[PDB]
Amino acid sequence: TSFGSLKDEDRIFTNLYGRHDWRLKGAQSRGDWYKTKEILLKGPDWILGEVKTSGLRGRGGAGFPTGLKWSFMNKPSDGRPKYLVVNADEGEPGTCKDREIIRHDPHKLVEGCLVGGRAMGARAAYIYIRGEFYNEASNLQVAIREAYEAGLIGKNACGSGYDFDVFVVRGAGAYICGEETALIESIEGKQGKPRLKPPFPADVGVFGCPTTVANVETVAVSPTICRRGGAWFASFGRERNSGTKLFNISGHVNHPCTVEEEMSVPLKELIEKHAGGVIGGWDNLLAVIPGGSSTPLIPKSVCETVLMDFDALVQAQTGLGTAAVIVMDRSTDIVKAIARLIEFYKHESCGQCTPCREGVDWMNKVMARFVKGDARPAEIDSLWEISKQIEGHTICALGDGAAWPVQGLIRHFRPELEERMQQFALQHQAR
Amino acid sequence: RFRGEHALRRYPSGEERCIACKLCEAVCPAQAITIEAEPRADGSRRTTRYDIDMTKCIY
Amino acid sequence: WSSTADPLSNLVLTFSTKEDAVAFAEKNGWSFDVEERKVPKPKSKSYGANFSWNKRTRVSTK
Amino acid sequence: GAGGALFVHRDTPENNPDTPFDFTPENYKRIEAIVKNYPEGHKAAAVLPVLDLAQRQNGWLPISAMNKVAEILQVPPMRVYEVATFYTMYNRKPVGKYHIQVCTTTPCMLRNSDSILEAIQKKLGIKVGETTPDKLFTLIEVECLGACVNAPMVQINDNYYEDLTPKDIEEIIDELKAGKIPKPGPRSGRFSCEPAGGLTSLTEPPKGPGFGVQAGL
Amino acid sequence: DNSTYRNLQHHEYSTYTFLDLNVELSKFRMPQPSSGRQSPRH
Amino acid sequence: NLIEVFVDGQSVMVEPGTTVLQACEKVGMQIPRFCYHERLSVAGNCRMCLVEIEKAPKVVAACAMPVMKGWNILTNSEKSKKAREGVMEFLLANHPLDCPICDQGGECDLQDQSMMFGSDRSRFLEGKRAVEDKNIGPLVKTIMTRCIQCTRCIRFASEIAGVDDLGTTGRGNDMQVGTYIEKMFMSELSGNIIDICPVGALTSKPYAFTARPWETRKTESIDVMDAVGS
Ligand SMILES: Cc1cc2nc3c(=O)[nH]c(=O)nc-3n(C[C@H](O)[C@H](O)[C@H](O)COP(=O)(O)O)c2cc1C
Ligand code: SF4
Ligand code: SF4
Ligand code: SF4
Ligand code: SF4
Ligand code: FES
Ligand code: FES
Ligand SMILES: [Mg+2]
Repeated sequence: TSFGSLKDEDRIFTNLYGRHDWRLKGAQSRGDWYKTKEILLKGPDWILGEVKTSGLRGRGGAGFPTGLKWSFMNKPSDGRPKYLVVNADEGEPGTCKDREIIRHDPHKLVEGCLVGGRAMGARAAYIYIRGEFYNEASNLQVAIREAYEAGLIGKNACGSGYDFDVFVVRGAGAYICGEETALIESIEGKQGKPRLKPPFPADVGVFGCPTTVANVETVAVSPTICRRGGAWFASFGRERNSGTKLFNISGHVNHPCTVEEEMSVPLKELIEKHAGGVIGGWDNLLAVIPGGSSTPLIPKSVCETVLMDFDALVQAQTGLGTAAVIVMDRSTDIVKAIARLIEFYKHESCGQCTPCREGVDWMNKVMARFVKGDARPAEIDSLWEISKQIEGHTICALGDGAAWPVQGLIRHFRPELEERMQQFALQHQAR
Repeated sequence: RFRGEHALRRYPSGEERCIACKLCEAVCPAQAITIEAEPRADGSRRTTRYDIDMTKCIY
Repeated sequence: WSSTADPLSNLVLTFSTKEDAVAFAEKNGWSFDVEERKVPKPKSKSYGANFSWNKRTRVSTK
Repeated sequence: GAGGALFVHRDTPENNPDTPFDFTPENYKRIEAIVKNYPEGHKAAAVLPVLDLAQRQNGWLPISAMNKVAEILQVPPMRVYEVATFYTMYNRKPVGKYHIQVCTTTPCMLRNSDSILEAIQKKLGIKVGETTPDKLFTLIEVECLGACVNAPMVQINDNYYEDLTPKDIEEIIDELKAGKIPKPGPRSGRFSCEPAGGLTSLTEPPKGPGFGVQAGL
Repeated sequence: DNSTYRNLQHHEYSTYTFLDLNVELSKFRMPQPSSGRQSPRH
Repeated sequence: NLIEVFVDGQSVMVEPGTTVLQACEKVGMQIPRFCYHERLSVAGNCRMCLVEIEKAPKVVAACAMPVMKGWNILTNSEKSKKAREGVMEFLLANHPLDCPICDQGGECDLQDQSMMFGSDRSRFLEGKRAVEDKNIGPLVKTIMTRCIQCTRCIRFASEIAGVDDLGTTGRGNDMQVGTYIEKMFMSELSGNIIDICPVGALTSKPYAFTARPWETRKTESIDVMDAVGS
């Protein structure tokens, strides 16, 4: 079976590109804020079942069943408040979808927050938006004010008797505060260093209360799933990879953009259709990073026949991640690009725990020596081993994600590294 | 490699090399070395007493 | 140098049990003082207590 | 890449606990509005918004400002110092009137971000971490700013200028130094993240309310 | 009409737009829960 | 009721909420640690105490992971040994070569656990990190190039002594421990940070350079400076 060629009548995120009104009047002109009271009266179990049938997976990196997570938070109350934290710290390089959703579909985001809060029995929803997105945060606040004035959220939300608050928390610059436990720590006015698990956020979250952290895209697609079916959402995509997805195609491509497509569209077709293809044509392709910095890269051979899907990319020794497709053509320094990614991880490391802190600095130094050839061929395996020592021995997943691009570079472009080292040795021995 | 009479060396600038680390005192088989140290006037880690009993040393 | 006149200044003996040590001391005739072994008491540790909703165990830093 | 900024404080006449700083009455109203976004008994959660407000009022964060925030929120000044030194958007040193931040990560590096940086350096005659003699412009490099598809891009006082070329960034700098406020957004004729050639999706009018609503819902 | 950028309201914001909106939203909120103590250090 | 856990296949009954480290302690095995102190809170950031559960693909932090029913804790497994070697490699990669001029010397946990649980060789071919030394009074001498960022002094300061003038400033590999200002950590319980620091970063200033741990003779007496009788 073939996937892709999504129809505008089925694309969830209308008003993308900001060609229409993003206010409450415009959002209500589309399907937003329709029978929300009826959904709330249907209640938590109905919403959870609908999400589980739709088979939605986490859209902000690691893809876990959102139905399972929200059911985890669906435990009975114990005398403590309940919070839904919506992650909007779009710090992963290559990713712009959350920015587009916040800037052009803020009422969709707010309705999704209300629906998720009803599903989880949450009194409040804190939308943690990164501090660079000042205008996006202001648009979100204006949309929240319009919703409150219209009575859609607040006390007796949508005329359903459910009391729900929506606060917007602007963070500072911290790709680590992008993480869920670091998100929780920064909301509490602390440094923003990830916690250990257990306790899980669904058990002890922000302020020590049960919280559920969900991505902006996930919460935004929740109310459309509720109003529509979820058999429909499951129909779009593969068997265990259902729904639509926002892809940010960027890099050495003709028409970099953000688009919405199905969950199993082949990478080559997506690049050739929605981006105009590589600048020098498909024969000029060198490598593609399909999920932002965290996911490894794949060469042209793998990209020739590969599906932009969770399992399809996992089978290719990669990951879907945030569906950020960075394209590199033949006329690029792949070693320098990976060194720049590792330098990014060095700057954004929170420094709490020894493996990531020390090892990421060490890998940055080794890569910086690699890009100029000032190394030996025996250091490639040493770099592989130290990257394997960082992965799985850290508190959070930033350390794991700082080793995967290195592993991908070593796995697919070892001849380039060896050639550069040999060239440097010849250049220096001529003195 | 000949092992004869002992000596305490200096850096080319004239500073004494010994830093009162007491590794020689720890490793001496015959316990011939007695070292006592304290911070110097300039704050360096230097010895005030460094004795070797050459009748106890086994060279 | 530091001098001494006590033959038994550096003498330390190792025993597996208090009863063995006391038996040795008694048969060799020296007086002895026995000190009971001190073991740390078990302590309840929890990482989740660092983020209590209403208790004072919440930490201000990490 | 060395950061170049220390994380220890040496008292100076321009930066010491006796430096005068106190919030305006309007900012005190804003503080009391921010404080009640969090449960009672958790006032320490407002450290980041209050510190950001202090920075927005004063232009940067003197140690007196940090102490004032700590006093207002009844939190330890060491905790405030931890937050301030941890988060990079807080200026613990005076900056220029316009704080240019050029993104240099890989998605922006694949496009000519180095050309943008070089054009800014030549236009202003300053290095990559210095300030203009007239205290008007400061230039730094930063990591991904969330506008990768519109690379290369810079941020100048919470405004994104995207799809930049050396000519465009020079024009923006000229407009800033003249006195005008340039319009933020792409400079390549695009309005937003849409593909440059034309809309490959969302070409038809959106469907109205209740298009494919479930039978029961 | 699908050819004009309608998100043009953001070429007017100032330094205190976000916090002023937050002040305006203060009226519509609901009473915050309490931990029973004024501070973790109390 | 007590739950049954297994350490290297040996059964042991522990109360629910007991950590892997405490279960191994009950069976008599002391797991390596740097940031864990039983008198302080659980931090779990040095990552030295990682152990392998028999069926778990991922190693767990022994100092913070509560035991579940029927867990087999493989303390001396290949994964555990490799985890310890990696963590020790990172620590000694950034540490300075100050052992002979260091008061910690022969009573250093970094040295002992490096000799017992780490490798015997170094793969670090880069430059090291040097950190400016802070001043916190006349009692404690700080040489912060030797710090391993275990945050014991921070947790002790706040929790035990009620003084919140210690913390971490900055982030990444440039993370530093200090007051961020010229402030003296003067308290009636200051030398205990000298005791709990596993490395020579915090050392006694009156005791500086005078002796080495192996020379000294230990006499067990009591204290007469106050009526507590320490
Ligand atoms: C915008 C955003 C940024 C994230 N950044 C990070 C990060 O830096 N490190 C990390 O380990 N996880 C990161 N995550 C993943 C979170 O830890 C967590 O998995 C996610 O927020 C949960 O959302 P989901 O249920 O929709 O997947 C990020 C997630 C989002 C949405
Ligand atoms: S892995 Fe890195 S970013 Fe994550 S907790 Fe450890 S030091 Fe912080
Ligand atoms: S104490 Fe002994 S081993 Fe140490 S520096 Fe002095 S002479 Fe050398
Ligand atoms: S702290 Fe330990 S490992 Fe470091 S210099 Fe001192 S004795 Fe050596
Ligand atoms: S100074 Fe010592 S106790 Fe404090 S964090 Fe560093 S190593 Fe730990
Ligand atoms: S890489 Fe520059 S905006 Fe993301
Ligand atoms: S002792 Fe457990 S991570 Fe430090
Ligand atoms: Mg010490």
